[PDB]
Amino acid sequence: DIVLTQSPASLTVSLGQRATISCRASKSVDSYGNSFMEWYQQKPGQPPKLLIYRASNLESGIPARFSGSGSRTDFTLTINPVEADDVATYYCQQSNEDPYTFGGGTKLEIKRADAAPTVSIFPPSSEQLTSGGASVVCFLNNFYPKDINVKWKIDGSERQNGVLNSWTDQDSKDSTYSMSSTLTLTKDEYERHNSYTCEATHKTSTSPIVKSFNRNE
Amino acid sequence: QVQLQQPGADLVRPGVSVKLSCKASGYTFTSYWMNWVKQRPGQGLEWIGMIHPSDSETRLSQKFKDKATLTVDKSSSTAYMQLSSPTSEDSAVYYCARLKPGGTWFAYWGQGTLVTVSAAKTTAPSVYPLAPVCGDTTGSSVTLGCLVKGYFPEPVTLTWNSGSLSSGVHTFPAVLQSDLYTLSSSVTVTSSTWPSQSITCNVAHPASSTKVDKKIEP
Repeated sequence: DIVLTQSPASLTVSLGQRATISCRASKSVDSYGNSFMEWYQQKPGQPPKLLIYRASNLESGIPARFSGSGSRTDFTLTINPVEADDVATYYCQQSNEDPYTFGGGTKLEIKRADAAPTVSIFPPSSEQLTSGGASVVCFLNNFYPKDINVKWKIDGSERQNGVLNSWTDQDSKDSTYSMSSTLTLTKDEYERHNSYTCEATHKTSTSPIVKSFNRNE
Repeated sequence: QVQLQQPGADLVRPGVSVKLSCKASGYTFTSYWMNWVKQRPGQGLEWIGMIHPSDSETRLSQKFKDKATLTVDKSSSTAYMQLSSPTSEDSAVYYCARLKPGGTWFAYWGQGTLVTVSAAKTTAPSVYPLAPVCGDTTGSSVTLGCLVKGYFPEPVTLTWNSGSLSSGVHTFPAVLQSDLYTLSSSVTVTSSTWPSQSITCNVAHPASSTKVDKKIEP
C-alpha cells in the first residue's frame, strides 16, 4: 500500500520560468522497465486532467511544455516555460498496485508585478431593508500579491464581528486576486448609524484605500 | 468520442443509502475497467475501487470495504455505486474514470457528482441588487453587484445579461453560516455604457426551483 510524498506543497513561479514538482514512492513502482506513475492538472471545479502517463509519456492534446522523468521511487514533473493558465493543483498517482494511490497535490501560483485593488462599497439594497437584516458589501478587485488587510468603520469606529470575507482563485489571464467583504447587521442597528467605511491596506501603498458613504445622502 | 456522464450534485439525508450513476458512451462499455474516486471539498483524491463491466469482477480499497458497492447495467451502459448509511464524512465530489485501452492510466473522467450529507432544510435564496453609491462618475469604469443570500444546499448559477457579459466578472465562493449559504458577484463595465446599457444578474438555485433575473437600477 504505496505512499506518495509530493513536494513542495505550494510553489510560486514567474511567467516564462520553469516549474519543478516532485514525488516519492514508499516502494518501487516499476515493472518490466516501465514506471507506473501518472501526473494530473486539476483546475477549480473540474476533474483532474491527465498530463503524463508512464513517468514520461506526454498525453495527446497536452502541450510539450509539460515533461516527466524518473524511475523506481523518484519522479519529476517539469513545466517550462510557465504560462498564465497554469494556475492549478498538480497530482502524481501510481498505477502499479492497488489501491491506486495519489500524491497530496502541489498548488501552483503565478508571480506577477504588484497591482493595487479597485475598491467599491455598496449600501444595503432597498429590497433587503425590508427583512430587518442589512448587508454592507465591499469588493476589492484585481490586486497582487494575495496578502490584503480589510477594515470596517461605523461612525468613525472600527468594528470586529459580523464580517465575512471570501477570496477568488488566482485569475488565469491577469494573475490577480479579488475579495468580497460583507458586514451584516440588523436593520435596527444599521439605521442607528450614519457613516460606513471599508478600508483596504495593501503592499502597493502606505496609505490605505478608503471608500465610504453616508446614509440617505 | 468517449463521454462519461454523472449528475452534478445530490442532497442525501444522514443514514439513508444513496446511489450514484455514471453513464458511458462513445465506446464499448464492456471492454474497459471503470474506477471511482473520492475528493472531499478543498482536499486531495482517494481511489475507492474498480469494476469490470463485462462480468462485474470487482476490486475495492480496504478503506471502503463496508461503504461502497459497485455494479453496472450492461443494457444502459451505466456504472453505479452505492454508499451505505451516509455520514458527514461522506460529503464529497465523487468521480468515475475509465482506463486507456491497453494501459493502466485514467485518461477519461466524469465531471463528478457533489454529495452533501445533511439534515438541514432546503432553502431558496434572496436576490438583492448592488447599485453604486450616490453621485456622478469620475473614472473610466463602474462596478455593480449581485447578492445571493441564505440558500441551501449548493450550488447556485449566476450569469450577467444572460451570459452575454462575461469579462470583468467576479463571482465569489459561498460562505456557510449556520446552515445557509451566501455569495455575491461583481461586474465592471466602461462608465460610458451605464446606465445607457441595462445590466441584469441571472441567478438559479435548482434545488429550490428558483430562477431570478434581477435588474440593477440606478
